[PDB]
Amino acid sequence: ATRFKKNRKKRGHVSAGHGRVGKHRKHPGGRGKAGGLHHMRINFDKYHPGYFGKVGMRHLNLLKNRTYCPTINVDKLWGLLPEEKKKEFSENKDIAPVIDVTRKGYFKVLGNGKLKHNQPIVVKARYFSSVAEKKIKAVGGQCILVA
Amino acid sequence: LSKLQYHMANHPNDIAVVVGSITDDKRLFSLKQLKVCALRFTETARKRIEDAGGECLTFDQLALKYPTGKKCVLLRGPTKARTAEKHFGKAPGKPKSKARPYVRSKGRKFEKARGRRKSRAYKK
Amino acid sequence: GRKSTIKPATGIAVGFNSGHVVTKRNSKRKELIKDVVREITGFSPYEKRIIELIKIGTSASTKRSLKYAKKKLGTHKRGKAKREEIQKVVILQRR
Amino acid sequence: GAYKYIQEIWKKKQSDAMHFLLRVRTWEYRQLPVVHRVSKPSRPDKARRLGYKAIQGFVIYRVRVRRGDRKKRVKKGIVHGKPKHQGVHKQKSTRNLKSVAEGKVGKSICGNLRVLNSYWVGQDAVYKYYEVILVDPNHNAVRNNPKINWICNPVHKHRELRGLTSAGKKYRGLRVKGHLSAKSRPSIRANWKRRQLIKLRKCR
Amino acid sequence: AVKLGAGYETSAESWGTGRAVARIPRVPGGGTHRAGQGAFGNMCRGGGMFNPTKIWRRWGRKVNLKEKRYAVCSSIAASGVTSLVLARGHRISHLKEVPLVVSNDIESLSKTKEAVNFLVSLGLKDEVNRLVKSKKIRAGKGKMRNRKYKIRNGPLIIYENDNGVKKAFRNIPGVDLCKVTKLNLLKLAPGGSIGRLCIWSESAF
Amino acid sequence: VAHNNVLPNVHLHKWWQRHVRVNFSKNIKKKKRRLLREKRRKANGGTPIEKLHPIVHCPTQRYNFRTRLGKGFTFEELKGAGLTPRAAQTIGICYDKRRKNRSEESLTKNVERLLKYKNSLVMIPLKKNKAKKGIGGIPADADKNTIKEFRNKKPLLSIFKKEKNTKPFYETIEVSKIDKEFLAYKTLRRAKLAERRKNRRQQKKDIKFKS
RNA sequence: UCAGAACAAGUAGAAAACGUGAAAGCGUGGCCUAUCGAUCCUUUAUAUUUGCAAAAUGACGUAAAUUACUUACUACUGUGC
RNA sequence: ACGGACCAAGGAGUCUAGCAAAUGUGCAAGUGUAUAUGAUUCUUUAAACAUUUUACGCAUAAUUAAUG
RNA sequence: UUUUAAUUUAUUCAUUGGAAUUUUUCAUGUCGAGUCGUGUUCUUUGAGAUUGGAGCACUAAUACGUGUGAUACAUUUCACA
RNA sequence: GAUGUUAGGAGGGCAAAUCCGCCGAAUUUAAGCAUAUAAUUAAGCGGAAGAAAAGAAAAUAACUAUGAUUCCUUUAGUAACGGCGAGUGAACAAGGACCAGCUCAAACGGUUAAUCCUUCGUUUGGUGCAAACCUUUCGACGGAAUUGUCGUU
Ligand SMILES: [Mg+2]
Ligand SMILES: [Mg+2]
Ligand SMILES: [Mg+2]
Ligand SMILES: [Mg+2]
Ligand SMILES: [Mg+2]
Ligand SMILES: [Mg+2]
Ligand SMILES: [Mg+2]
Ligand SMILES: [Mg+2]
Ligand SMILES: [Mg+2]
Ligand SMILES: [Mg+2]
Ligand SMILES: [Mg+2]
Ligand SMILES: [Mg+2]
Ligand SMILES: [Mg+2]
Ligand SMILES: [Mg+2]
Ligand SMILES: [Mg+2]
Ligand SMILES: [Mg+2]
Ligand SMILES: [Mg+2]
Ligand SMILES: [Mg+2]
Ligand SMILES: [Mg+2]
Ligand SMILES: [Mg+2]
Ligand SMILES: [Mg+2]
Ligand SMILES: [Mg+2]
Ligand SMILES: [Mg+2]
Repeated sequence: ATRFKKNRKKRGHVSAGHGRVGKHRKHPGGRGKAGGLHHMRINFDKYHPGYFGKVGMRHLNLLKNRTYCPTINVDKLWGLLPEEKKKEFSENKDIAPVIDVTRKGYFKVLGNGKLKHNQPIVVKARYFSSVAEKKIKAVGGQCILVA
Repeated sequence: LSKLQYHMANHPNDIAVVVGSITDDKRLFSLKQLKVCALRFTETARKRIEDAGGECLTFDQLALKYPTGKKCVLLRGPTKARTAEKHFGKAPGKPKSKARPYVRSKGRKFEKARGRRKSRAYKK
Repeated sequence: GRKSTIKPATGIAVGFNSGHVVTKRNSKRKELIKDVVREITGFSPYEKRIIELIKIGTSASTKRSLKYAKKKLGTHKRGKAKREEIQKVVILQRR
Repeated sequence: GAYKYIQEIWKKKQSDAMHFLLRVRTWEYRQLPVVHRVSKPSRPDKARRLGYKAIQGFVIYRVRVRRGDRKKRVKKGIVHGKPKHQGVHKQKSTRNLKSVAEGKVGKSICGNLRVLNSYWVGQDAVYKYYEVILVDPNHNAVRNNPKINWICNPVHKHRELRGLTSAGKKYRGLRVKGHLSAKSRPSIRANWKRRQLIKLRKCR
Repeated sequence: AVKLGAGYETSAESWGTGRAVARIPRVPGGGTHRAGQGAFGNMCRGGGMFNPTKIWRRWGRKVNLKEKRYAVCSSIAASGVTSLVLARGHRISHLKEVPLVVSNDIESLSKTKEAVNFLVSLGLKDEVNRLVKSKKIRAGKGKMRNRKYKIRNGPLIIYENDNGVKKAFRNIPGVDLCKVTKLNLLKLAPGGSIGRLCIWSESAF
Repeated sequence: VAHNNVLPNVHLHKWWQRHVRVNFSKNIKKKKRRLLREKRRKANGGTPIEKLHPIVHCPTQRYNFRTRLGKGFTFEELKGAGLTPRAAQTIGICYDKRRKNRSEESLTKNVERLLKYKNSLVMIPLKKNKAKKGIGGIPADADKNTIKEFRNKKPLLSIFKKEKNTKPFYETIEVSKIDKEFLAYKTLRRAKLAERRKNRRQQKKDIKFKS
């Protein structure tokens, strides 16, 4: 709200906070991104390193759909079950959960983190990372490709 | 919660106090019998604690119980793990800085050319 | 990218007929008219030229004809088609 | 069958017989006034394929249009602005010559009528000749007939002047559907406006 | 919002330097008093105001649903607590219980008079009197903009179903009515002050 | 530009003030719409404003799994139902000339839906009393009492909304039924590798077929 | 030099592979202090690295199999960009 | 050096967009109910309430010119 | 007052005409040309060996066709129109 | 083909916020400027309606696939364009509002144009105090039309 704007605090100070010698002029450094690469090079260098120049291949019609793959790490996979069910599973080493990871909105299973030892888990997903697959297997589980 | 558990690992039974919020961790499987004072428990975390047969103490309760903090443990969450903090320090541009530039987005088109690879003048 | 209509799709996201399980479910008058038109109109100058080229007989000549067709009609497909038609016409004439 | 035959004949165009006809016809047209009524379509089949019908209120007008680009209208050749905009002489119009043809008949000469469509007829190097099919929306023969009747509505005044005839549709780029034409559809201008639009939200 | 080109409808331009007059844009021409006058610019009579107000100012604010809910809950709690209610300004000294709950017979009251009587019986006679007193004509220019009277805010009757309450308490000054389902924080905490005096039906409760 | 901030990207170099629409009309507009729909409903005494739509699977690899209401039922599905397109249109059901069926299962589902709809619906006679059987698809016209009874009951709008997900995502499996030897990553990568050549052969196969 | 950015020019190394010397060593140009150049574009090198967006192009390659839309398995797969 | 004869009133860091930091607040591996719907919602009500008996954003993972 | 829902009563007799599905025969038809397209020019586009448009030159194919499948091309699939 | 003060009709001008066509700048930004930008904007010229335009796929996808247009939320400040500088910048999908499909041409019907219109009429009705309206089917006399009307899909 206007009442707690700085300008209201500078009300009777002559220069309105923008300094007496170096005035407040309109667009002194140029307009917008302006002299990046000339008089504002240094700022660009120090805060915006890779800004100028282009790189890599064009990709003329992207379609972000084609390439959509939300990921989850195996660590989080057991979290995807409710507490009580999880407890039950822990109790019965004799029976394992299948987890349709796609149903919960993730396509790739990546392999960050530990899985509970021995507790076997069946994972249904579209993509697995080598390591994630290895983790699952080591635990006595299966990775089942779905589509 | 996981972090709390880790911190409690060596000395059990004594009461972890945390001046902030404690969040739950889906990445934990098992929860030990924890006695924790905090400013806030996210609901799920609280529920988990309850299930563990633990105790969620507020600060007043803690004070009542342990006014000199006997058998307590102050803990902090990860402070400089904040995403804002990743833009601080030496500016990206200064060499050997691991500061994220403020950029619209990620992808080759955005801040990945001159001064980011030996091929386009220089690096960093 | 590619699939096959025979066989169900391998239950995989990527690769050949990758995808889900699901079981798949699948003149004379004109000729006469054309003839009439031919009788009426004959051919157009470019067509005539092409025919002549074809008659010349060799591979080089054929190539030349094709080139001409491309130049006139635009596009290699159309030109090819035209050439084929002309060849057919020539054959017919020869009979 | 007859109409099929004449379609096929007219496809040939550069073939001797057709060529001769075209030569005669264009010559004849060169002589007549720029826009003038004709009693019967010169290409009945083609007219039919568009909108033409032998109902009382339907009329054909033969119209001649100069070929070529239109010099950028400026006092003397000189243009006063930046070099990008400086050229005259290779300035091609957004409208088709067909559109122009229909425009000139529709507008001041036959303001009473409604332009339905137009077809090609002939050309020389100086002129292109079109026949434009028009209709009298007040003739009851047209008012009553439920197919066609539509043109009697007031929303169809001067279709030719709003680029709503086939030629108009062409140069607005509504003939091409798809990804090739995404940027023009409700109208190019309209689309542009939409894209510019800043929607705020009272709540925000 | 000010109309778009307010103060800028003129053709005015500045005469520039060599006339011994400030270089504010001037109205051109002659004959009028307006000729030669300072034209647009915040300083000038007939000028445009500075940053003219625009319809695209942010008028509303999104508030987090959860936050709103929390606020509502807190207001309810406040309404509960006697001291808070008292602070908020109500003459509640003669009411026994401040989570004040009343039988469903209230929801069927047909007549404002009856409602008033009921209120009096409850102990809110004083409150009612205060409400009656405190219709006064506003200070300032509100008077000119259909905000003529200023009225203090009385109890809030919360009801489960309208079989008469809406209509009967309508017309008692400062008395407001809300369905339990659709509680409005604007009514529960007028001027953002906690602890309005709420009268609940038992069903509502 | 100064200091360490995002490089500014504000597309306001055109006369943007000319086309700012502020939506002061939102809630009121919504209310108006609601009113209009109510009016429409009233006009169609008893009958539902809403039209039957088939459930369909969304395209593209990312919405693949989800299901939502398409426009219109496909000739084949109508046929299955035992229904003419025109007739269907006349009732509350949408028809889609351009939609096609690849999946038997999908087709079955939509015909099931159609059947359900048919079962649900009771037809008011065209000219009063005179109860006659329909045309092609449409059911028979019920008598008066039945109609009255139906009216007295609530008009169900459960069918016009899409069927929500079946759920699963957690399912028990016996440990002895797991196949511990099935390299899934290997399968993937191998498949990826082999794609081009399988493509090379499919084309050949196609060519062969074409003669 | 300095923002302790760049380029440039150096100093110190490491991994290769060599030269010289009997060797220890010395050699990443000139005994040392100058002799020089971003983005974009072009250009020609490099590569069991990729792409051209529904696919394919070395190659029906190698095995089987039967005439057919057959089943496996291959680091090497058109021009142009 | 310039401006100021006097007096009264008017008279100049504002508003939006998007980003950031700071701080408050909520909830927290989530968060924001976006359009839109619904209500026994209808002076105020253009707010408030509600969210159907896996929407999208940002975040939760990075990195590569790229197949990945 | 405006209209538009529900509710109330239709029942006899005439016959021209049409419609939908359903069998079973036979028909494999027709499907928009100075138009599409290519070249070239200018414009316009985010459209990139040209997105649309236009001028000019050249000027097609018949559904097994021709047009899209965002890199110019050829040889050919496939999908969609 | 001209010609008619022939009989009957139509257009013209005003108004414009939204709308549709053309036509078309420059200030401005780039700290200069020339391509770019401003902007397919302002002005100019023409044309409609209560909305206009668009619209029933020579569409998108590469899926388990969707299915006219429009609009909103988004995709996305993304793909892309650009003295690759300044800056510009969509589309598909997804979620909604709303949802409506169609008829010419061509094919077919010659044991017959079945069509269509002008003028003149004729006689049942309905509301109105009148004024007017509303419909009802029936012929004539004209023409139009085989260079193609109507039905069938
Ligand atoms: Mg000071
Ligand atoms: Mg000053
Ligand atoms: Mg100075
Ligand atoms: Mg121009
Ligand atoms: Mg004023
Ligand atoms: Mg005052
Ligand atoms: Mg002096
Ligand atoms: Mg001075
Ligand atoms: Mg003085
Ligand atoms: Mg003065
Ligand atoms: Mg903050
Ligand atoms: Mg066609
Ligand atoms: Mg441009
Ligand atoms: Mg595509
Ligand atoms: Mg006019
Ligand atoms: Mg400048
Ligand atoms: Mg300047
Ligand atoms: Mg200058
Ligand atoms: Mg204008
Ligand atoms: Mg329209
Ligand atoms: Mg949009
Ligand atoms: Mg984004
Ligand atoms: Mg632009």
